[PDB]
Amino acid sequence: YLSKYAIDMTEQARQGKLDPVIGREEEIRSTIRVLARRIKSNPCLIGEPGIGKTAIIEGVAQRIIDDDVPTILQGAKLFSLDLAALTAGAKYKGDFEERFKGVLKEIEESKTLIVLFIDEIHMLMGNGKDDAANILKPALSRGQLKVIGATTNNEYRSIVEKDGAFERRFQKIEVAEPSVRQTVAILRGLQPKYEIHHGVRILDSALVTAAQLAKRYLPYRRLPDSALDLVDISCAGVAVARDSVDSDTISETAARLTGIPVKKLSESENEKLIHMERDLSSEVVGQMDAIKAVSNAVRLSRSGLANPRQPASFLFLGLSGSGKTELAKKVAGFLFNDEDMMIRVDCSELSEKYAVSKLLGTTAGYVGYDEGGFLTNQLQYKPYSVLLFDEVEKAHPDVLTVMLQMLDDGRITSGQGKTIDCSNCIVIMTSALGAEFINSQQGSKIQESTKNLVMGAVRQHFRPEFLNRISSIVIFNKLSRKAIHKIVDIRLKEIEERFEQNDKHYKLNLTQEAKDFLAKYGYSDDMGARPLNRLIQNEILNKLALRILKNEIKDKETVNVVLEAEECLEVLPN
Amino acid sequence: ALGAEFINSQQGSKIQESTKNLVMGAVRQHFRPEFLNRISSIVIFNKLSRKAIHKIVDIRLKEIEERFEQNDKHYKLNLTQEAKDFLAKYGYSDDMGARPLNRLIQNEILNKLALRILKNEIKDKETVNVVLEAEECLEVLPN
Amino acid sequence: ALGAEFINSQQGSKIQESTKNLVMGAVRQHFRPEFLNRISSIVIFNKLSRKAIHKIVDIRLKEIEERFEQNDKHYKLNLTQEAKDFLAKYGYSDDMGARPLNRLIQNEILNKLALRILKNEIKDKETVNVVLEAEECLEVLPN
Ligand SMILES: Nc1ncnc2c1ncn2[C@@H]1O[C@H](COP(=O)(O)OP(=O)(O)OP(O)(O)=S)[C@@H](O)[C@H]1O
Ligand SMILES: Nc1ncnc2c1ncn2[C@@H]1O[C@H](COP(=O)(O)OP(=O)(O)OP(O)(O)=S)[C@@H](O)[C@H]1O
Repeated sequence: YLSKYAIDMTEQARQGKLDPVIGREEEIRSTIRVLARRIKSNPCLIGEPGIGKTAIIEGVAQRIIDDDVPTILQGAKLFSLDLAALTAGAKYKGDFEERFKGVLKEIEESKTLIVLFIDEIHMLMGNGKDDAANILKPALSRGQLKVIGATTNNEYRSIVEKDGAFERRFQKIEVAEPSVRQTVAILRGLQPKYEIHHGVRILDSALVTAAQLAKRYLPYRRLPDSALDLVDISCAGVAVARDSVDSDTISETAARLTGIPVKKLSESENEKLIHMERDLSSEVVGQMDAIKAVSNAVRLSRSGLANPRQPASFLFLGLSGSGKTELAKKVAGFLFNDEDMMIRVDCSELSEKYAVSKLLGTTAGYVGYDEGGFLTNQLQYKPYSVLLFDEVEKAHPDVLTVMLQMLDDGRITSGQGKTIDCSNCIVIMTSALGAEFINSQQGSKIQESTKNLVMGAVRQHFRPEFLNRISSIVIFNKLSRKAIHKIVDIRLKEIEERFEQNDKHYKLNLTQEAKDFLAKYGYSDDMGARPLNRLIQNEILNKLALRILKNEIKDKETVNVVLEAEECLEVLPN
Repeated sequence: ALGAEFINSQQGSKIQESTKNLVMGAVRQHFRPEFLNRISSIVIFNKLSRKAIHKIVDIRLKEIEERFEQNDKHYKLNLTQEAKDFLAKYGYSDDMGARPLNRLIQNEILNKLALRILKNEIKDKETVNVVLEAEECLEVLPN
Repeated sequence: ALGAEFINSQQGSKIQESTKNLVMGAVRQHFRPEFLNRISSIVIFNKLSRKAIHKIVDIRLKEIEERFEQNDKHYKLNLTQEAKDFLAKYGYSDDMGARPLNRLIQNEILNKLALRILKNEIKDKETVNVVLEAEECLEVLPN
């Protein structure tokens, strides 16, 4: 067997239709340290899939065919003849190894000094630890020549990396995530031929952009692949458009994944974090301090002093006035524009300081399921979520402490091991029980004595590391009387859009006197604070239904109409 | 080699005591007792040594001496202690066998020959000049 | 033979009805009684001490080469007592014993021999004589 599943290349390097992309040369030089390397003749290279681990090996050939490098190994076999020949040898069983053995003689004793390479070590050895690919490999490898595979790390690879045939054999030397600046030098070097065969012409600055931005925000698809897409994405519009710019190639992409790039293309970071801050003021008023308290490590977030792995967040004081938990996540969204952030864990099951039920729960060693599948998964999902807490934590101090780990420091104690990060994750434990002392309010604001003390009563309540680090504060005077009121127009403008504003432009009117009557009643002293939404909607939504029933009128309206006496009964006519 | 991993753990290049019997243990696998009576004996391929092989390797040229050049022109082969040692500690195997370096040994030969067929002064008596990827070497010839 | 033959006894060929019993269940564990009832006879193997193996010697001495085409080398060997013992030293491996042991006892003694053939002084004659690592005894008798 000769050329069939093989990658005949060095020629395609020697004739050179290959397009050089020159990455990190070191591990190659490291790899070059193979040529006569013996004891363990080779390392490996472990990336995630998309990184050109072999494009390296391709670039290696560029390091090779171009010669003027060590000719200690000079004559060449680089070519990977596996493919699927594993099962794809013939019409029946047993020839897989033949399929390589049919390779063996047409690969017989080496004139050409160059070891070749097959893909993964798990493309190597077929399934792994199977006869496929001549499971035992001194005799050729210590023998005519060698080969190389490569993959991503641990488990499947680790198993055969412990002993098997690699007991004597290769290490792994792993290029990084494609780094910062070169990536345009990459990209711009990618430019000329790739961009020359892509379309039109081009200029720098945009090239910088998604580079940053794929690097940004884009752990999945971190690789230029998207730019490489953006590349084709680029010509996509215009070359078409010309058949009959601004990084706005990136825009619709950044529209695609973000939902608008004006979300992604957007407040840059830091001033704009502060602009974010003032836009969160724009969001919700109430204690500016609360805002400002929340504003604190905003700047410290992502900027770092000791680590970004610092958790930066604004420890919550459990209560719900307006933005409260909600906007706290909304801002947390309004950080990343992503509302979704993190869920809540019911701490009910968490009652003790231990259970099989924990945010980790199981270790994944033995039968069961993952408890707290969130950060199990939520990071598998997503970086930089909100968090989840309770005014009485019924949670296990275990994890709380195991998160006091992640609490004080940044990296969290991954139960299964893999603090994939704490980078942008900045969130604040939400607890307070002092409601009856929280009940201490007069006027629009509270002077602090109580707020020291139940604080104190809590300050020592659950032990200090909790209450030790992580400054910022959350304060509740609630709404005094009106100020919340503006929420209505929100509440209003929560309406029309949700489906289509088109449905009803009718936009009505709120007759503050009602909104008073609405609010004054409608939401408790304590809270009672949701329903008027859930409510006033209705009797109105009746008219909605109603005026949608027999249907004489269509307009954009202003309602502003109202009369136990507890009901003056708003309504609205045609 | 079913037993050889007993000396994988470096054990008894000279076996004594019960190792052979522990060695004889894995025997029973492939074996059967009818097979027993009809079996003469049991004999190793040993672990050798440079103490052995450092001389053995020598033979390997006296081995290969007249291969290519039949009667044409012989050589001299000054080596001394480096060009005694070098290529042995270069290419021997403590795991594969006598196998590996042989083919290697073939290599450096013809390379110098490649040199010397590139050259052809180097008429009959030939000595060897060797000094210190891996395996830093020199291994040259005057001419 | 599967059973408390495992213990055998530690006593002697009598062992005991115990083991003899121990087997019966150990028989009747898995097996089929009327089929077991198909057994005509209860037979067993015992502990043979010296005298047996002592004789097994006496047996083997002649015993092997006997049939051989030309024993015309007229092989008497010897004992006194001594010669019996040297293997009877090792004479019985509790596990394996003679048939394995003799197999080499066969060999080694036999191994000793084409020597005297090669020792090219005695040709057609025999006696054995020996004296005693602890090895030497081992045949080799001059003309
Ligand atoms: N300068 C460079 N040096 C080395 N490789 C590069 C360079 N620029 C781009 N590449 C890689 O070249 C690859 C060509 O496509 P493929 O290698 O098939 O995809 P790949 O997944 O990157 O390769 P793997 O999986 O890492 S071996 C791209 O995926 C890039 O990751
Ligand atoms: N402007 C606002 N005024 C009052 N409540 C608001 C406002 N914006 C959001 N919310 C509330 O944000 C809540 C989510 O955060 P939480 O702090 O858990 O509230 P809560 O603890 O359920 O008690 P509430 O919200 O005061 S009834 C929702 O229940 C909404 O009532």
